[PDB]
Amino acid sequence: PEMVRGQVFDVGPRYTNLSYIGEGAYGMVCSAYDNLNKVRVAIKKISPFEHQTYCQRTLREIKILLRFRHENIIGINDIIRAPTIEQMKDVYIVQDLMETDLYKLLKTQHLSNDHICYFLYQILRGLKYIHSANVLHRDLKPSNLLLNTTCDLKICDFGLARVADPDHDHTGFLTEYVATRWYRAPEIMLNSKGYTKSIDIWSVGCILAEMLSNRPIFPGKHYLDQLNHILGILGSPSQEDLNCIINLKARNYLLSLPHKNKVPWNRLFPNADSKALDLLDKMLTFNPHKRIEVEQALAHPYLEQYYDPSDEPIAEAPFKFDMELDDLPKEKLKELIFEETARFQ
Ligand SMILES: COCCN1C(=O)c2cc(-c3nc(Nc4ccnn4C)ncc3C)[nH]c2C[C@H]1C
Repeated sequence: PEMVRGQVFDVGPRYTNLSYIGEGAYGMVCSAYDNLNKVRVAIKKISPFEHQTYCQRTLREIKILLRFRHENIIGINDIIRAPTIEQMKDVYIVQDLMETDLYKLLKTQHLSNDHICYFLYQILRGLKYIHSANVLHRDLKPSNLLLNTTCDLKICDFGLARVADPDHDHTGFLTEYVATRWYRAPEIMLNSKGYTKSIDIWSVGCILAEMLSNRPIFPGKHYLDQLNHILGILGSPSQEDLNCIINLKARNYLLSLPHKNKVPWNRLFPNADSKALDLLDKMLTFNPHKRIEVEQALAHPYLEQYYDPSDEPIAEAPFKFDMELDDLPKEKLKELIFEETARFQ
């Protein structure tokens, strides 16, 4: 029963020589050797059974990754668990090991324009597939963009992923959110639950900007501070953009603010490619309806080098409706997780 950093991993014997990777609220990631395929891999221990929300996240994640099959998206090789619902205390996801993530990379390395262009392509390529399955990742960030030595990119961490529900997007002003702050679309703060594809595009824009200068573009310190950062660069939203925000609290807040001028991208990123900045402008659009879509982003002159519609696959079977796990209790969600994982026993 090998243990890592005070956490015990019941994964043997197939997996040996464990090494720590990352720690999550209700999970932990480590590396290990797989004696049945003769290479080291990534193993994620998930202990979501004490909380209901975690059980929900876990079920959605497993279900999505199981269906998904794409070069730029992390898959599941195996799942380790107790043979009975009773003895199941943890769930272990086995996945391909990647050398590093973009977050770790941006901390220490300057990226060449060639690297930025290629990374962005693979992110959009993966995202095209995700969105084609009517799925929103909802938490894209450098830390869940994994890379290897040959600069291949894989998307991971589908904990907050959900089936898109555009019709049920509307919400009040300042409604709480779970996704990482720095990468939250401005609409989250004003009128959106983040149930539309456009929010993933905002995140990719923030990542592109971060790739450009190695610093987050909108590092807010709290819910509202995030909005101010965005507005401090994007400038005051126009009359047309305000007309799409009908809830009064949000609109009256924006109208209460002093006029702020747009900060020109070329001023923020003086070394950047001008086509890259043109695309960055389209991804980072205040109005979600005017925001560039993933397939449009791929066809952008900045990515002309890798653009190929034929080699940008889409999902064979899209997800129909979001699972009704909101009302489900821990115990029953323990049962569905058990069943979804039966195939690997
Ligand atoms: C605890 O759950 C929280 C969510 N979460 C994961 O799901 C997850 C999966 C990996 C992973 N990481 C590597 N490699 C990697 C990255 C950095 N360093 N090295 C070695 N390879 C393969 C995988 C699948 N990393 C994480 C950390 C966070 C984002």
